[PDB]
Amino acid sequence: PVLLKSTETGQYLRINPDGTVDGTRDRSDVHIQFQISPEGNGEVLLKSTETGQYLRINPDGTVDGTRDRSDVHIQFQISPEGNGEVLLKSTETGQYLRINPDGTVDGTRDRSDVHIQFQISPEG
Ligand SMILES: [Cl-]
Ligand SMILES: [Cl-]
Repeated sequence: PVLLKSTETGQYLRINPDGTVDGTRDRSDVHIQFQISPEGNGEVLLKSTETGQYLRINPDGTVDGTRDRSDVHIQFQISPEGNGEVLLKSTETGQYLRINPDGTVDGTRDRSDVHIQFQISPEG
């Protein structure tokens, strides 16, 4: 599995079993572990290792988890930003995943937002 960490706030993305999505600095939470899987030839899905939920960015900017494999809002593109940083963009809405300093997670189209930079690291 990999971890998805906001460079700016040092918080890790987490999908909770209740479907909500937030950020935590608790490195010991098993819920911060993800699998990145191919979707077709150009995209990826971001899936919770422990719960099996996929990350979704909804049209309204909210971010949650779903097990509906048919949902068009679970497909992402990972774009290198440098250095070693990436952005995570939902293909359907053009929104980038953001972890806010208060721990909430949402989407934004503002490419210059500092809170949309991630680093992907192997867990262990
Ligand atoms: Cl929960
Ligand atoms: Cl905030």
